[PDB]
Amino acid sequence: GXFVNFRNFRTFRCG
Amino acid sequence: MTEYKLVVVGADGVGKSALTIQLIQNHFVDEYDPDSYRKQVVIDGETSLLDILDTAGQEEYSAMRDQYMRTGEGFLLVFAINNTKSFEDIHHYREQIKRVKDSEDVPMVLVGNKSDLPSRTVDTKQAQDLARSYGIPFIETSAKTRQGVDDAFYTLVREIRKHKEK
Ligand SMILES: Nc1nc2c(ncn2[C@@H]2O[C@H](COP(=O)(O)OP(=O)(O)NP(=O)(O)O)[C@@H](O)[C@H]2O)c(=O)[nH]1
Ligand SMILES: [Mg+2]
Repeated sequence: GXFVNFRNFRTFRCG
Repeated sequence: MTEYKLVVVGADGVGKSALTIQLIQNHFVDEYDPDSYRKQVVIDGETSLLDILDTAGQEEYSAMRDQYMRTGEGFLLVFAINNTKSFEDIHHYREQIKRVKDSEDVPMVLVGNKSDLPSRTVDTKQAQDLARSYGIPFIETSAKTRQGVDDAFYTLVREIRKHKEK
């Protein structure tokens, strides 16, 4: 997985 | 001159940078090379500046880049037609655009990139169905051959014009 915040499109891994 | 702030988003490796660099610099990056780009063009008789923000999932913190995102006027939602995961992930990007923009109605175009590749796994009908559910256009592109590239960005400009006076 998803996005780390609500400001940009930086992602995080759910795996 | 009318300026259009366009933001290119989508999952890792779908060709966000390649589409932007093809449009603006007329160059195809076959390297995998993990910015902002501008070009003056005439679109439907209007002298237009395309101001493109090329986003990624790993980027260094930048308050100004966050400001760029929030002021984006239209978004290209990019998946690759040989990347089923990137297509599945479009819904996350669409929801995130609405969060970044604090708005339910943001100009968007769904772009299926890498149309030159024969190892297609996302059917045009699947992508058309998704775009129809969102009420947005769907365009297939190849950053490699340039097929559809101008059309995708110009269609987004036309979606912005349908949404607001420019
Ligand atoms: N055949 C083909 N390859 C493409 C196309 N667009 C991009 N690629 C290739 O796909 C890879 C990733 O492209 P790139 O533009 O870096 O994608 P990105 O979405 O910006 N990646 P990131 O999320 O890391 O920023 C590169 O090897 C590039 O050459 C296309 O239309 N056709
Ligand atoms: Mg990139």
